[PDB]
Amino acid sequence: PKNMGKTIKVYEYVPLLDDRNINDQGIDANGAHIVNGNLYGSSKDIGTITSKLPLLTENGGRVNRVGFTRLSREGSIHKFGFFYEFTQESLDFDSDDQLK
Amino acid sequence: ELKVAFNKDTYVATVLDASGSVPSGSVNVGTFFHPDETYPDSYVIYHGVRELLYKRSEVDPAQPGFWPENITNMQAVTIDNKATARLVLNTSLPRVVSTIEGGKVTLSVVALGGKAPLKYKWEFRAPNASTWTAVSGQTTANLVLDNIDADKAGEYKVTVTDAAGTSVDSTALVAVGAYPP
Repeated sequence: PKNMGKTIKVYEYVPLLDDRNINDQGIDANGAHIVNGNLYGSSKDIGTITSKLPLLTENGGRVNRVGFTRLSREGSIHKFGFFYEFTQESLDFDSDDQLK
Repeated sequence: ELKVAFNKDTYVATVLDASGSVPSGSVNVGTFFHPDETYPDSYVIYHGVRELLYKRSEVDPAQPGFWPENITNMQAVTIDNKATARLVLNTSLPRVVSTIEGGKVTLSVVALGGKAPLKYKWEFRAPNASTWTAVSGQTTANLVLDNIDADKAGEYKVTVTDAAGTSVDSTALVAVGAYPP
């Protein structure tokens, strides 16, 4: 859009289970605070999945809390352009009637 | 400073360097900065030569004049650049780069112009400080930080100076988020 500027910006939104989701809002399944904000990230190891897996109980309190993270990008537009010139005779007294 | 000298007959406004040599048949018509200080881009040598020709006379390039007798017909004048070009940084560093610990950020710059020997030097400012620390090693056009940690975040600046001393500068902020230590 015009009157906005010359650069653009967006909002990349990381998923909950991603190693880039680096946040401090995290409560482990036992209700204690944990350093990692996500659940387990992009890990594959089955041990680290069966642990930190969100498990609720009959009396569920603040025992599973996760955070989120937002990133950004940018890109600027640049001006390009060339041109050419021609005289009147070069169009009138020319073999081609379609030179233009 | 670009010294322009204009010829009466061939209509050739040779834009030599500041310490140049006005050719035969040409007369000095003025001097302007190509990297114009207040507006670096959006101004081109073609614009500098025009305003200098807007104070001359059509009858004689010397003995300056104005609008009724100035040389406004820029179509007939040929600008034969014989001076060193700007040190245009074609691709500057990304303004902000986001990475996680263990990643890798390869900062890059491409320079075109100036004298033949181009010198590349990088600099690093602490993420909260004000003085610019000097990055050891480097001396290249692409800095590669590998296994980047939370200590290496901050602002990285490169300064490309040629054999003359016309340095162009570009900065980049590297924010590497991580769990707190």
